[PDB]
Amino acid sequence: RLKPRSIHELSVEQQLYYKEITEACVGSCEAKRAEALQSIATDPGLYQ
Amino acid sequence: HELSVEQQLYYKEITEACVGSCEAKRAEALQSIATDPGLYQ
Amino acid sequence: NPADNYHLARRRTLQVVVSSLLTEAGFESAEKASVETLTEMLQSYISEIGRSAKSYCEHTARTQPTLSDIVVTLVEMGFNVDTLPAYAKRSQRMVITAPPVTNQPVTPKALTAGQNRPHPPHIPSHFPEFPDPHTYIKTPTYREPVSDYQVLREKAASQRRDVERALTRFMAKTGETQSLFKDDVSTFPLIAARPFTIPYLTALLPSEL
Amino acid sequence: PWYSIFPIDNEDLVYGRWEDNIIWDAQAMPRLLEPPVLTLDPNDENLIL
Repeated sequence: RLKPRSIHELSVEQQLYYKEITEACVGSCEAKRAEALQSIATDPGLYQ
Repeated sequence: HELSVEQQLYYKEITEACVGSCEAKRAEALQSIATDPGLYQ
Repeated sequence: NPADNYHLARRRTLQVVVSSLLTEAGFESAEKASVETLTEMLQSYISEIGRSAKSYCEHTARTQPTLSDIVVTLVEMGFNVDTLPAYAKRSQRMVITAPPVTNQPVTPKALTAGQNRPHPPHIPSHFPEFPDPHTYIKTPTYREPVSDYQVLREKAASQRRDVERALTRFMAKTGETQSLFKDDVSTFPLIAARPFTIPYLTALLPSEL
Repeated sequence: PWYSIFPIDNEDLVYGRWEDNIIWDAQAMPRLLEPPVLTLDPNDENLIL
């Protein structure tokens, strides 16, 4: 008996979004930071 | 999935060393469990 | 609250107008109920030339009222219109400022720019675009599988070597031990020989069958 | 991201109510417990199969 291969609780669009927002929030470019900061400030689905 | 005879024997000796026949074999079994590298599986 | 400010921006402008008209050759420090009375008669007066001069022009098949529709509207309210050029040229005449605008910034939003997805052919292009993936897109995801024969051979080999080393060190430490060299129990311990009572039986017989 | 950079967590620990296997009173135990079969989860690496 093998338990089923589980899936991460984030989608790959959500995981890609997390990667883009974190790589923008380390501030290589300032306009990228500022949008990523506004995206953090008003994304409704940023829970989970 | 099934334990190979090596680790089946290791499981048997380590579990029966911690049932209470003597204290020295128990201390060496607990010092085996605490300080071995490959006890996964 | 911008909901009641739709009405209170223009009714509290009419309160400054009555407060500016009761000061011109007149009062200071009026009663409170006497100001909300007079600014209620002022709003009801502008709303009555609104409804009646529109009615007098639309009776004459027109849509916007001229001067001849208001000088008949004010006659039907008993105004004596001829005294109005003398009232307009006062030296006490004052101007009350218009109310402020809620959207002072006008355009203060950086916004959030996200585009994904197109339109199915029953939705034309002028409807808003479909939103991003996080809003409604879910795919399961799994852990990275290591199907490599080299690292699987290495893992099985090292685990077998480590478990047999652990087993032989445990059995040499908890029994009689030998040492090829001098007083050597920590490094290279040998399980001591045991003359058994089952010789050929432990040699020749197979154990896995 | 082809694969997650965070290892898939134990779904049983993260989600299951393992608290229901705690035995608060031996005599008066609310849920009758059953023998557990070995399940050999393959999500864990370091296991050949």
